[PDB]
Amino acid sequence: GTVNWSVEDIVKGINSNNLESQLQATQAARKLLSREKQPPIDNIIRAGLIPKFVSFLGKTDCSPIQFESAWALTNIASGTSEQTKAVVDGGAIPAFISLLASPHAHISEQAVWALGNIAGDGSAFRDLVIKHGAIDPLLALLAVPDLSTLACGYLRNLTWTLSNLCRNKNPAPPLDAVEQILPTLVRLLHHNDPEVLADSCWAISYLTDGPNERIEMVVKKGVVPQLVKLLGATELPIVTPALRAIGNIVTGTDEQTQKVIDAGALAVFPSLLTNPKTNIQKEATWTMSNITAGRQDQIQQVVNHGLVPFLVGVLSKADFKTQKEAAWAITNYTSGGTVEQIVYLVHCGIIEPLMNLLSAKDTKIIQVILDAISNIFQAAEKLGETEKLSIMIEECGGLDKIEALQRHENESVYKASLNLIEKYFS
Amino acid sequence: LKRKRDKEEVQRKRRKA
Repeated sequence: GTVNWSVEDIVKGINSNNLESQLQATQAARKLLSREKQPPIDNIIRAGLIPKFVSFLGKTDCSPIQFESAWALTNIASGTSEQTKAVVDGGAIPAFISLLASPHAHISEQAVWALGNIAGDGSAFRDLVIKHGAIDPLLALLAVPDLSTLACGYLRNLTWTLSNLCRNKNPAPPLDAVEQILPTLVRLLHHNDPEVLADSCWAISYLTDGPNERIEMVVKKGVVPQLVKLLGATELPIVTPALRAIGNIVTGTDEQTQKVIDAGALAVFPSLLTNPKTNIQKEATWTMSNITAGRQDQIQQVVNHGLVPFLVGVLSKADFKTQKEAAWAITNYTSGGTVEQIVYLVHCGIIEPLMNLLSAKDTKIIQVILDAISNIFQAAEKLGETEKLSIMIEECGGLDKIEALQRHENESVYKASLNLIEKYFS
Repeated sequence: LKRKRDKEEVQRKRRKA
């Protein structure tokens, strides 16, 4: 019937003066654009069909052609930026926003999806969707006493589209749009559907990826406990955005960071720092490095939760990028920590794996490790045990590594190594 | 010292199958 039409036949049907012929041709276009292999998006664009599809969005008396054209345009807009731009350039944004209020749920849903693809292109189209007024009608679809009364797929698409309105930087979404969206988003973050939770978490991760004022807007809504609960979820697609969001929040102020600690986040990090997914381990170690850059009482809570042995483990064995985050966590710890916290780090076995990382062909980590070594030596100096540390570094083969760093191709690396071997190993 | 930062294989945009 409408399966596997040629673009030429689609054009012929859409150019008829016959709404039903246009309907079958639009469905045939939709099916072409919905096939799994290589949808002919560019051929459909070059055929000049986008303006007609956009006009079909307005045919209230033929809801089927509204649906079919919304779907066709959704999938054109799923393509490259040039292809999305063709849909926008055809006037699709206001037509899709008007379909959000359609009495037909499948049509409103298709318009939700289309606007998500447009917004997902990047900041400009995101902001253009916002300027055309998409937020009010989108949130009105979710203004129900219980989200569970909405169709699962409808709710997931609404959540994914809202997430794209939260996504991307340079610029971040308009502050007023974020504030308008957040109460609904927090409600989605408590919904029981794993895909809704994942995309809600992603939205929160995007909103917290920025200056402390953006972080504060989110934290003020009280989402941190729910993020920490989701941080302990079994579904990796939920842990990943929940961890990203928690990680973003701890890049903010000590108060914002303390909110994460008080919600119980640190109790989940034994699992996160040993998580078999490398990206989780990395992001968790990155989050830890930003926590160990906090207050001494925050470092202390890291100690109290038993996480220093987990940092020693990551430093001892992990993907190199995770190990680099762990090196940063140690340098931050030793720069801000008390002497008692720093010695505790040594008793946990940090020296050997830290020295072993000096044999890496990466200059940044080398400088980070040398800074940590210096901080630990300064702590030992304050205790008079400087020599004992020197021995330990020598026994593990570290002295040789620092001596070799003298002959490195970086000034700070050479100068740092020379200063250590002169101040402590002479 | 804080350091800041449905067809499948899809996150930014979604093609409806």
